[PDB]
Order: sequence, then structure tokens, then C-alpha cells
Amino acid sequence: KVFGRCELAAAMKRHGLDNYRGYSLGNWVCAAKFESNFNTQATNRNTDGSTDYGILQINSRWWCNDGRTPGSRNLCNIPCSALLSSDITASVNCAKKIVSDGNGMNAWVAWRNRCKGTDVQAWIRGCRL
Ligand SMILES: [Cl-]
Ligand SMILES: [Cl-]
Ligand SMILES: [Cl-]
Ligand SMILES: [Cl-]
Ligand SMILES: [Cl-]
Ligand SMILES: [Cl-]
Ligand SMILES: [Cl-]
Ligand code: NA
Repeated sequence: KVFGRCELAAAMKRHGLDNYRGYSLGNWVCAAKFESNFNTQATNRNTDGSTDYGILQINSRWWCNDGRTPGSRNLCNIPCSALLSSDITASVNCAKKIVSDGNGMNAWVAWRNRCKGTDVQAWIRGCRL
């Protein structure tokens, strides 16, 4: 499922992303654009062996089982495929967790590089929310 900035923002809002960790709803939508491009079946194979899943490219070293990332964990207790689902309750429910973890949204690299310290609110400019 390919989301639309608005639809995603609102999607994120009802799922407790709105201001979670004090990261305003905009942030996630920006985080989204560049991790996945508002996209759910988005994946990545990083040559370390792990794979990134979901609208937020959640990496299978720490956060999801996928069965093929020798020596990893599954904090968030799900198969990485849950993250590809159109119902994002997971990408969120784990996203919540990752962000809660310690580094703040920095875990998301693209957010670090492409969203940090910028016009964020713009990513919801004039959405109906
Ligand atoms: Cl967009
Ligand atoms: Cl914002
Ligand atoms: Cl594994
Ligand atoms: Cl594999
Ligand atoms: Cl554990
Ligand atoms: Cl699992
Ligand atoms: Cl933080
Ligand atoms: Na795993």
C-alpha cells in the first residue's frame, strides 16, 4: 500500500505517533517519505545480512524476526512481514519502541540526515487532521 502524506500523517496520529517521544507528528511523516516513500511493502537488504522493513525501514538485526539474519533479536515480538502490512499498527507499535529506546529518532538514519532541524511541519501543511 502506497500512502499519501496526509493519509499517513492522520494514520500516524490515531496511532499515538502524534508527538510521541515529543517528536511532533510531522517528523514521522518526513521519516516516512525517505525511508519508504509512504510505503508498506518497502524493503532493503543491507549487506550485513539484515533487511529493513516497512514505511519506516525497521532493521531486522534488533527489532523483528525474519528467520534469516544470523544472530539477531525481535524486541517488539513480530515477524518483520507484519511491518509490510497496510495496517501499520506494527510499524507504529515497534516504531514507538525503537524511538523510546535511547537515541531518539536518530535510529532512523534518513530522519537524522534528511529530516533533522528543518521545516518539518511542512509535511502536514494543510492536511485535514
Ligand atoms: Cl509527499
Ligand atoms: Cl510537525
Ligand atoms: Cl533471525
Ligand atoms: Cl534470506
Ligand atoms: Cl530480548
Ligand atoms: Cl515473532
Ligand atoms: Cl529524544
Ligand atoms: Na530477527
